[PDB]
Amino acid sequence: GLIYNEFFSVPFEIFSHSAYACRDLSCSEATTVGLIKVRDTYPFGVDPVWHGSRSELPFLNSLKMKMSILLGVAQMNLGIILSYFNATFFRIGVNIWCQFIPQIIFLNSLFGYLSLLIILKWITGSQADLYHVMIYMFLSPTDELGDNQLFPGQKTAQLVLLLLAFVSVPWMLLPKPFILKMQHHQMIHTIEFVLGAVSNTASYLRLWALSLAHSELSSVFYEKVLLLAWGYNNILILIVGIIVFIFATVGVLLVMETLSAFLHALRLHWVEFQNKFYEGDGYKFSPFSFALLD
Amino acid sequence: AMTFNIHGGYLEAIVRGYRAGLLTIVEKCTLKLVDEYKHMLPLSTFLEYITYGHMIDNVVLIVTGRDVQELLEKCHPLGMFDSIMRELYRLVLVDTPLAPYFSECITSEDLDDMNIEIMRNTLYKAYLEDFYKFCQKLGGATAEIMSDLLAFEADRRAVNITINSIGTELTRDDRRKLYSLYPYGHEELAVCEDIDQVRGVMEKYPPYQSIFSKLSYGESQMLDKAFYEEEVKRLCLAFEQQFHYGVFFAYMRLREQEIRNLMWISEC
Amino acid sequence: ETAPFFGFLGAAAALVFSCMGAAYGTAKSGVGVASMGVMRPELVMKSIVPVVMAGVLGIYGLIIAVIISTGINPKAKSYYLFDGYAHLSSGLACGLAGLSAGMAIGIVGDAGVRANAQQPKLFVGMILILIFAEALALYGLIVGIILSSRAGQSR
Amino acid sequence: ETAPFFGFLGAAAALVFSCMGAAYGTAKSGVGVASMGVMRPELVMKSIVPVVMAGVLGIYGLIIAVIISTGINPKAKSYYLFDGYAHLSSGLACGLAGLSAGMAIGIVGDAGVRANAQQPKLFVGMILILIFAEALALYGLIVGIILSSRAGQSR
Amino acid sequence: TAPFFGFLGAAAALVFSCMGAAYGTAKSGVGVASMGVMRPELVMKSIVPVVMAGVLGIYGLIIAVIISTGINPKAKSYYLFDGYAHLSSGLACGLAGLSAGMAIGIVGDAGVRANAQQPKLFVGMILILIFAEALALYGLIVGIILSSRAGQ
Amino acid sequence: ETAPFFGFLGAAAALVFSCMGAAYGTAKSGVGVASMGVMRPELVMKSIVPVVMAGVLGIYGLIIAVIISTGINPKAKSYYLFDGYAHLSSGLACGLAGLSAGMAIGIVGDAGVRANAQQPKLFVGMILILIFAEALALYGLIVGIILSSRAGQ
Amino acid sequence: ETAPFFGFLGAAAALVFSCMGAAYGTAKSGVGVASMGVMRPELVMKSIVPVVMAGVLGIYGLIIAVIISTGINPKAKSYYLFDGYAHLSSGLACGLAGLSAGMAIGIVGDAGVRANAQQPKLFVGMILILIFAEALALYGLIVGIILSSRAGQSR
Amino acid sequence: ETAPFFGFLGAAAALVFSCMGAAYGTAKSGVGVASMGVMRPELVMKSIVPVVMAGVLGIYGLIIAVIISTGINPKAKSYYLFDGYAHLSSGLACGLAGLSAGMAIGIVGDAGVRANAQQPKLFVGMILILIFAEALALYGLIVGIILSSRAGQSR
Amino acid sequence: ETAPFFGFLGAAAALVFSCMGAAYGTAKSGVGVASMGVMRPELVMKSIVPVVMAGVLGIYGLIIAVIISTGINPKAKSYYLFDGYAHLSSGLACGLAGLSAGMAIGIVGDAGVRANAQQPKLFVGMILILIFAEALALYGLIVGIILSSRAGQSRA
Amino acid sequence: ETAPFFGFLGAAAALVFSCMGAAYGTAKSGVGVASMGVMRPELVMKSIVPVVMAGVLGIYGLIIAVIISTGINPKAKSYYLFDGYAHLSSGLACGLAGLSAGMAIGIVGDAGVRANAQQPKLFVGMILILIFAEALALYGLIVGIILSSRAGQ
Amino acid sequence: SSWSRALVKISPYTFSAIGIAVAIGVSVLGAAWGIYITGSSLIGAAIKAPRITSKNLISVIFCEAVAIYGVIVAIILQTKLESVPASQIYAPESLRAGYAIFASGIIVGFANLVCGLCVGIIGSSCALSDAQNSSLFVKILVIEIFGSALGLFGVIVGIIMSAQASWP
Repeated sequence: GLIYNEFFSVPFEIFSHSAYACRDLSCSEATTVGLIKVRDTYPFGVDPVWHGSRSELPFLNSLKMKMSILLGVAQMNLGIILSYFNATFFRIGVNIWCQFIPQIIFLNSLFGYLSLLIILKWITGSQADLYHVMIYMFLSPTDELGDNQLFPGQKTAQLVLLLLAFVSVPWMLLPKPFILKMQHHQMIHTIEFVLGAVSNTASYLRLWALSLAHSELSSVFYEKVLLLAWGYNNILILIVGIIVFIFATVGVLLVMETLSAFLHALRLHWVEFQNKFYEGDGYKFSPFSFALLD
Repeated sequence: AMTFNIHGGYLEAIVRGYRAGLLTIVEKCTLKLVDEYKHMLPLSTFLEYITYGHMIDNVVLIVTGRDVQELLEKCHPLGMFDSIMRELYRLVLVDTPLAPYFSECITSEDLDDMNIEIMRNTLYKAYLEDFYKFCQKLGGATAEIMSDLLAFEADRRAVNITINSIGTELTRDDRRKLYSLYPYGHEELAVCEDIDQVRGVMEKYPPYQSIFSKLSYGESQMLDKAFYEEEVKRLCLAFEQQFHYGVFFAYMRLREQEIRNLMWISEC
Repeated sequence: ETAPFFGFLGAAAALVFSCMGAAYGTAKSGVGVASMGVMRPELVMKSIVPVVMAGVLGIYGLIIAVIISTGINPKAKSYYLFDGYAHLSSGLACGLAGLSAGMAIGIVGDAGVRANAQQPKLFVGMILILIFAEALALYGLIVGIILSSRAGQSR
Repeated sequence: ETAPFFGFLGAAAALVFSCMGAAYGTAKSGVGVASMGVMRPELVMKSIVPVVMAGVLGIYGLIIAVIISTGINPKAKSYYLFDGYAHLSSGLACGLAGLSAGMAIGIVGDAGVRANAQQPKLFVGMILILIFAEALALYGLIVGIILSSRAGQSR
Repeated sequence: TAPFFGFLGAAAALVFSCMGAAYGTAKSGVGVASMGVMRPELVMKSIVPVVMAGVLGIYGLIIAVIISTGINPKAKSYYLFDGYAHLSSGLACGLAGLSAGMAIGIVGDAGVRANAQQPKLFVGMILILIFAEALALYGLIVGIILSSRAGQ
Repeated sequence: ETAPFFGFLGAAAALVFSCMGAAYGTAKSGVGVASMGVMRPELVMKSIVPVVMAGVLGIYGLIIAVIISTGINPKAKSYYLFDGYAHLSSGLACGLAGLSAGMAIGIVGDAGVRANAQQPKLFVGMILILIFAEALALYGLIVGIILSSRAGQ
Repeated sequence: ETAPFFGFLGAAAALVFSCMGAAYGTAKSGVGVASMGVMRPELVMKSIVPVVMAGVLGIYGLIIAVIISTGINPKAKSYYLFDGYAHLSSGLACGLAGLSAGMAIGIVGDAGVRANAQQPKLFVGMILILIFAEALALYGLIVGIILSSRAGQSR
Repeated sequence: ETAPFFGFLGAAAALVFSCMGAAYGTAKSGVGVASMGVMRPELVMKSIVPVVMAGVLGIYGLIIAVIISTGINPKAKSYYLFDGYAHLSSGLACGLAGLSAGMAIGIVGDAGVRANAQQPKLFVGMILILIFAEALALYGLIVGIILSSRAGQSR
Repeated sequence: ETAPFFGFLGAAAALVFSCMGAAYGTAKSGVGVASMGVMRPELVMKSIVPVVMAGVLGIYGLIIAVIISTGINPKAKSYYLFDGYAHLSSGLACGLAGLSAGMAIGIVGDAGVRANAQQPKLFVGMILILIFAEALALYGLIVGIILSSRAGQSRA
Repeated sequence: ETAPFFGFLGAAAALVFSCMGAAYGTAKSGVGVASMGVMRPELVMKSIVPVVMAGVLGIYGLIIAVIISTGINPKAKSYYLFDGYAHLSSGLACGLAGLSAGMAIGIVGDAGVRANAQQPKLFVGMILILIFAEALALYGLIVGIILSSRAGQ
Repeated sequence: SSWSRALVKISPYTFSAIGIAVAIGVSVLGAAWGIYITGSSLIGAAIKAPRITSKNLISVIFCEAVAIYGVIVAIILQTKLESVPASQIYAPESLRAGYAIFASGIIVGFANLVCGLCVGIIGSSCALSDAQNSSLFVKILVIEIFGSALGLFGVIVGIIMSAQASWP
């Protein structure tokens, strides 16, 4: 919440004074060509002006979507990396190099183009991309075109990544049965992994959706409370509005939102992070340590 | 809702009045009730199923022979109607709901209907078929009562099997294969070989919980009496008989229970 | 002139259909949980997963509806019929996907709640089935996002 | 223009559908409560919570209808077709969401009340299910409020 | 010209309200007769739920009366907005009353049976029915607010 | 001028119908899988084959929707009705094929769950039946792609 | 003018009807073979013939639809409404014939699975019935091909 | 004019309806024949006569469709609205007659399978019903051909 | 000039509805014949009367349709508005009469075939009932013949 | 212009609805009488007249149709839509009232046929119920006559 | 536009007459249905016992009251008719009067139907209850009388709407 620069459905004083200042506009409207000119970026959190502005929804939605994509990429990378550590700890066979390496490389490379494009747009400020033209660049499977491409090597980089992804598909299916035959079940991993990677990548957007929903509900509650406090500033009306706001915060903000967030977080952790580890089975060893008596 | 006034209203009112009026003497009362039921002749299918209920037992009794001529003495029209030994069984396979299924299920005739125990097994199979046919005619609140009755019969058969009929090949598999929540969760009674085990199995259904109680009475009887006596005790629920609903079966059951009580009275 | 009517109707239809699907799924899951939890307290919390799994679809639908509503801005750009048609199509796709996912999730959750009293080894399989079904909601959200992104580029 | 003929229709439809959903929920809730309290009168008071939870949808629909009605004022500004269309869309979305939430809440509450006397854990399970269901109604109300607010610009 | 819709609103408001009122009263009445067969005293007091259902008709009748009074053509120019508003106001009141009565009929029918079984739960049934009946009052509030928008 | 109002609708209908068919199949598949797992937890993991294959229809529908969305490029070329109508028809055909395949796969999986529970020796036959059913979905996707490819007037 | 609408609609209808008929036939065949998969797995392998026949009928329908689509080349020759109407009629006929043949073959296979399970001597009769059913699909495909060829005769 | 918009559609519908009727009849006959063969494999080969007889509907429909398709030729002579309307009416009559004959033959064969399985004496005699159905189909085809012969009567 | 479309549609509808009635009758007739089989195989030949009645109904429908089609002579006597509407009405009446007669004949024939086993001497009474029912088919054919030209050739 | 057509349609509806209602009532009463004949045939004719009482509704409908036919004539006046629509409305109202009364009387007679056999003392009550039902038909006939009176503008 | 113009150009006199007739028709139908519903139970009770004929007749009288009210409303509507002049055949006053007449007729018919159905159901239950016990007849009759008020309220609403007729 401190990072989000939102406190109890209300902004506050950031570590800086004001990130964005209305370009001129001593009397002009906010919606203008000059719009708002930013002196410097607020380091503690998001710009305070952005939260209450009309343009709050698009910028916040784009930022949340990018953050969700990056977090999902990081979690998938960590889960895939844990496979090599698990194989070494259990001293697993050559199947790690046979299957874990292509499995951790194919999805990583496939999401790498999108992650790098997001970073470059954030880094280079390639406004000719925004949230949409990034997907547009990712949309085209064919070669050529690339007019909107921002990466200097994107024309060849996209083709190289596509070739690597295409070649990685058999490399994740053949070597384990080959080693099994040489040393003399892959159907479970077959087909399932390809669709599951896309499913896990998509599921990361659940966090962004939940964050947006929580922000919207908090904004609605704060707006209701402010409307009660401003026009109905009468003592009885103000007290009733405060009680209603407290009840709403207890119900939706406190209970429902937290429960939904916890359930979604657990679902994400099991679906993707646990998908590349754990592997199930086993049992909990327990001695007769007076457990019933304890 | 308007269909009740569209048709069947007068018959429903007559049945309600007859039931409200209700409360060799036992034989005379049974004959009077049977005459009242017959004189009443959509609801036709319900009446046919209600009659077939006891007609299954009547046909099972008539299937003997072996002093078979004595069956005419108990020719009560309520259950012993003439319209409802494989050669004669094929002829009797008509005009009955459970008969076509029993023709294949009991194709062994007396071999699968031995008077010691297998005749009871054939009767239970016929009762299960009749209960399934009655439950097929869904659309009213009587489905719950029919399910309760079938569950009571199945549970009583299972209890009798586990008590002493297990030695008569009525094993856990036979608790549902031959012995007629029960239509979905009857597997819990397959291992209830003890009265305490029977109470534990009954604990799976909180409504059925505490119904067995000490199990000194009701469950003490074999065949279909163990959980059927629970239904007889709980028949006060059937005494509700909310209006604008099929209550002909409820009235028939109440008349049968009254006849049974009068018979049990006898010489005080 | 009439295009904003189509766009607002599409957003409203998306929200309403997603809500209906989530409600159907939640009702099925609630019936299943009420049936299961009478016997054992395990279904009270260990099997409350579909209760939130179904509401996730409603949250996704609400997010899509909010995005569609924010898409329309006459003061910033005079929307032609292209914008209205695209918004209506995106809303219809999102709502229909939400309804389908809600129905499937409700049926699967009712089945899982019924089977909860059975061997607990099936909990992992039930969770996997629920996740596979809920993947449809994510697919629909992705399709709606793509349509909304392509919506504003009208000439 | 003809915009009010759609805006007022949507505003009325919001309240109508919300009331229909609330009634559908309340009927099932009352039936289940009576069935439970027939045998265990002690838990009747604890079983009444889903009834109020369903009834809250009526208040939400009334608030949405009041907002929609206050949002139309020809004496203030010329309500163009876009404003009326957006108001009608908001009303329809809120009403449909309320109806779906009411139906789901009624089914879940009836099931829980039927299972209430079987185990005291139902007092928590049914409450959790009702809260999860009412979350959808709250989300629909928020979406309707957002759409009604966005209806005010109309270029 | 447009005033045809406005006139239709008042008729629809009463018709749809009475449609649900009769359905609620019928279900409530049937249960009362069932309880009156055995429990003589309980049935007399249980008639309140039927009386509660019959009140919804009165609420719809008053709403219809207001709409009729506001359709005076020779008094003020009944523009299309007034006709549209009156029709919309009636539609909500009629639809809400139909739903509100339907719930009362379903709840009331079970309540008669519940009271006949255990008299203790009579208070609980009244509370649930009273809460359900508030929806008709909620519909009445919306009808007044919508009808009040006939200023211009 | 009205071509996008048909093309976008066709794409949305394709996605919606594919999702509906996938859900219809997956409901029966999951019911059968839960029943088998309750009866025999050993083969529960290996019985998710129809459940997993159900999502292929949704993936194909999403791909077709993406292709249709990429088809509508007003800046690249003025979208005449001859392209929008063709795109809408392709989307409708793909969606109907997906719905039919989903219903067939649901029925097949519902049968095959019980078939494998009684005897796992029919797993090969169940897989072959599922593949034959999914052949219809593949043919529908191919036909939709071919029809969408003809947007050049 | 608007002929491409009719042609595309006819092709889509052909594909949809063929897919629906094939799906119904395959579902019936699978329902029938479910019993044979346990009663006699040895004969179950030979029981996959009706599924193959249904797939063949679907393939024929798809081929006819593909031919109809390939017949539409606006840049080569202007498509008059006559050609579009003829193509739409051909597609509708092919789709209806395929759907009917698929349903008939599915019912026949569902019966024949049990028929062969009871007695292996009925395999010849089942094969003859399947061939007779597939003859109808062949005739429908031939009629569709003839109509598609005749569709280009306008001027 | 817009002649093929109705003539070609009717030509297609004739074959479509004939195929549907033949499929229904063949499905019923095949189910009956499978049941009979399960009862007795000896009669399976001899009981295929109704199945074959039901196939005449497909041949008649294909012939009618080919004739109707050949009857439309703008290059040879322009066809007015009447020229297409008459062909459409002939096709519709032929298709409906074929469907009715197929349904009747299917019912008759389904009865006759059991009739022959029970009493072989009546097996050959029962073919009178099938002969009558085939005669009805032939009469319908003759009526359709007579109607279609008026293609060149226009002026 | 659009009247010939209606006329051809009426003739086609006459033929189609007559065929539908004949099929509906013949289905019940065959069901009854099969039911009477085995129980009394001797009376198999005597049970073919409903089949003959259905064939007669179909022949009458075909004759009416051919009579209507014989009026399709656009080379002379310009159709005007009457030649379409009158032909369509006559065809519809003939077809509906044929369908009703076929349904009645099928019901009566099935009942008689089922009852042929009990009191086999009642075959004459069953045939009498069947003829009294099938007289409606002849009445409908007569009505169609009357309407075939009453309002068709008098357009002048 | 179309007012004669509207009036003729209204008269036709007035005849047809009353005929259908009377036919339904008579059929129900006849079925009841046939059922009751086997029990106490001495009372078969004791309630046959109220069974055939549907002829009263039939005659009322015929009278209404004749009255409607009489009032339509171009020679008397070139009646406009205000007359044809009024005649159609009067005919439709009379026919609907007749049909409803016929159905109610048929149900009441079906009840009374068994009621009188079960209790001969209930014949007077059945007659009273039938008269109360026929009061509706009398009111409908009066309303139809009143409505048709004003149609002669 | 053209279709909208044709729809707006429909004759209001036809609609007004249709509504006037429909009010009486629906009232008669509802009264007959309620009468049949009550009569079935009354005949059943009489078969059980003829002692409660006088008590049962109240339900029939109440059901017939709906028909009486409908007939009165129809007579009032017939009185509300006018000459329908050719010049004012499309005048705003004529259109308003026709719309008001149609609305009043529809409201009266629907209210009469609902009241008749409710009264019939109540009487059918009440006859059986009285057969069960004559002591409960008073409460059942009171409930039926209270439920009969729907028809009276509908008639009042229709009468209020009838004042809107202003056909020249």
